Amino acid sequence: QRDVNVFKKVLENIGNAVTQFNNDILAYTGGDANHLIHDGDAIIKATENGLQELGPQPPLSLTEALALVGPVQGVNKLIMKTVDHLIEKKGPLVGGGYGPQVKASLQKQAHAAVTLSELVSSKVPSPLAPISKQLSDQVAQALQKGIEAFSISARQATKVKRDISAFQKVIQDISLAVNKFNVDIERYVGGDASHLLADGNVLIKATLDGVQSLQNEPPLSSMEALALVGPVQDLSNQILLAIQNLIDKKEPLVQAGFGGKVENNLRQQEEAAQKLSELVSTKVPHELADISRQLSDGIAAGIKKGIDAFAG
Amino acid sequence: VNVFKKVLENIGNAVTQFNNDILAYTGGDANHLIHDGDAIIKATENGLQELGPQPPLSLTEALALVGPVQGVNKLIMKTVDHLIEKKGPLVGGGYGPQVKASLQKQAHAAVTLSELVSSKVPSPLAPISKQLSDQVAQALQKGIEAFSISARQATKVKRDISAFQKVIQDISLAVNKFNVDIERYVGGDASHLLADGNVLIKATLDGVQSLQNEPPLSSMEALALVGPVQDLSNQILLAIQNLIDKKEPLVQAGFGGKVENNLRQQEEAAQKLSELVSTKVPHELADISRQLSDGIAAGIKKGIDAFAGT
Ligand code: NI
Ligand code: NI
Repeated sequence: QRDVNVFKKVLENIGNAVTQFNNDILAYTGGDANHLIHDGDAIIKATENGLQELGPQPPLSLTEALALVGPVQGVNKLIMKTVDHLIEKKGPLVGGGYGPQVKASLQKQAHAAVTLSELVSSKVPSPLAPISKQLSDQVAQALQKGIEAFSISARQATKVKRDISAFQKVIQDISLAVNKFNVDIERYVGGDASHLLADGNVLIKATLDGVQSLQNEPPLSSMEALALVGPVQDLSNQILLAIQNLIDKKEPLVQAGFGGKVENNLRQQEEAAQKLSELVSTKVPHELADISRQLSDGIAAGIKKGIDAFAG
Repeated sequence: VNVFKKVLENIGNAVTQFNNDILAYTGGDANHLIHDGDAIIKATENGLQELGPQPPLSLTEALALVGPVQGVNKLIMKTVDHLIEKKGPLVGGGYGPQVKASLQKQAHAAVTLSELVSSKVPSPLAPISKQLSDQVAQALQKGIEAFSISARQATKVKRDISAFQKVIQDISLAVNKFNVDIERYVGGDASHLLADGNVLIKATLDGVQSLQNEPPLSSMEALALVGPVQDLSNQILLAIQNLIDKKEPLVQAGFGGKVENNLRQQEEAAQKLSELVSTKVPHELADISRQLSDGIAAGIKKGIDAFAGT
C-alpha cells in the first residue's frame, strides 16, 4: 500500500544522498574540501526530512516489515562504505584545514541518524525489533568509528611506507624502453631494420620483467596509490597534514615546555621552504607556474600559521 | 581604419584562445584543439570578406597600424611554438594528420590575408608589411611542414627527471617520518620531534642545493614528474603511431614478417601486464586504469593489423 511506500521512498533518497557523498569523497584528491562538507550537510538535511514524514506514519504489519528488511540493510552497508571512504581520505582534508568541520558534520549525522532509528522502532512491530535494533547499532557504531577517528587521533598514525618505489622503477624502465626506440624509428629512413627489431625485443623483455616484479606486490590504497599517479600533490598534502598535526600538538608541547625549541625549528623549516620554492619557481614552464605558486604559497602560509601559534 | 583593426584584434584573440587550449592539452581527446583551429581559420577568412572593400590607407594611418600587426604576429608565432611543443601526445592520440591539415589551411588563409593587405597599405611601407607576412608564413610552415611525415624532430630521450624525483621522494620520506612520530606522541620529552624536524629541514636544504645547477623543465618534459603514468602512456601511443607510419618502407626493405611477430609479442606482453595491473588498482582508479590499458591494447591491435603479412 501507499502507507509503506513513503518510508521506503525516504530510505531510497537517503541512500542516494549517501552514494553521492561517497562519490564526492572518491573524487576528492585534496585542495578545497567545502564541497564534501556541503554534501554532508545535504545528506543530514535529507535524513532530517525523514523524521518529519515518518512521525505520522502508522504501525507496520508483520508481513510488511519483512519487505522492509532488505532496503534498510542495503542502505546501512552503503553508509558504512561511505564512512570508510571518508576515513581513507582523512589526511588531505585535515591538511587543508577541514578536520573540525568534518568532525562536526559526522556528529550531526550520527545525531540525526540515531533519532531516525529511535523513531523507526515504534513504527515497526515488536517482534522484529531485535533485528532493527541490531541494524541501528551497526549504523551508529560505524558512524562513531569515523567520527572518533577524525576527532582525537588516538592511534591514528598513518603508516609511513612505500613499495611505491618499485612500481615507479618499473614505470621508469618502461619509459626508457619506449624512448629508446621511439627515437630509433623516428630516425630510421630505410635499409636493414634489425636494430628496430632488437629495440622492440628489448622493450618486450622490459615489460615482461615489470610484470614479473609486480606479481607478488600488494594492492595499492587510493591515498597511497596517488603517490605514483599524483606524485607532487600527495607530497603537498602530506606536508600540510603534518603541519596541522604539529599545530594540534602545540598545547601539550608548550605544557612539556619545548615551545622555544619548536618555534626556532619551525622558523628554520619556513626559511628552507622559502629557499626551495624560489629555486622551483625558476625551473617551471610557461604553463605550470601558476599551480606551482599555488602549492608553494599554500605551504608557506601553512607554515606561517603554525609559527604564529608556537612562537613564545 | 577601425574595422580592420577590430578584425586584427579578433584574430589575435582567437590565436590566444588556441594557445590556451594547446597549453591545457595534456593529451587524450584532441578534438577541441582541432575545433579551435577551425574557428581561428574561419575568423581569419572573415577578415578577407570585410577588408576587401576597404579604401587605401594614408601614410600616417599605416604607422599606427604597425604596432598591432606586430603584436598579432608574435602571438601567432608563440601559439605555433606551443603547438609544436605538444606534438607527441596529439600524434599518439591519432590527431596528427588533422592538425597538419588545419595548419596548412591556416597558412593558406593567412597568406591570402597578407596578399590582400599589401594593396590596402601605401607602397612605401610595403617593405615592412611583406617582411611581417614572411615572419608569419615561415613560422606556420615550421610547424606545418613542422608537423607531418617526421624524421627531423626526434624528441631526445632525457631523464634528469630522476634527480627531481629523488629530491621529492626524500622530502616525502622526511615528512612522513615526522608526521608519524608527532601522531604517536602524547607528551614528555619532545627532543625526538625536534630532531626529526631538523632532519627534515636538512633534507629540504639538500634538495634545494641539488636542483641549483639543474636546468629548466619543458612543459611536456615536465608533465613526467607530475603525471608519470600519463606521460608514459602518451609516449607509448606516439611510438606506436610512429611505427605504424614507418611500415611502408620497412615493408619496402622487407622486414615485415619480423616486425609483425615483434608487434604480436608486444601486444601479448601488454595483455599480461594490464591484467596484473587490474589486480593492483583500488576503488576509484580502476576505471582510468582500464581507460589507458584498453587504449594501449587497441592501439597495438591497429598497428598489428597494418603490418601483418606485409
Ligand atoms: Ni571500500
Ligand atoms: Ni613559449
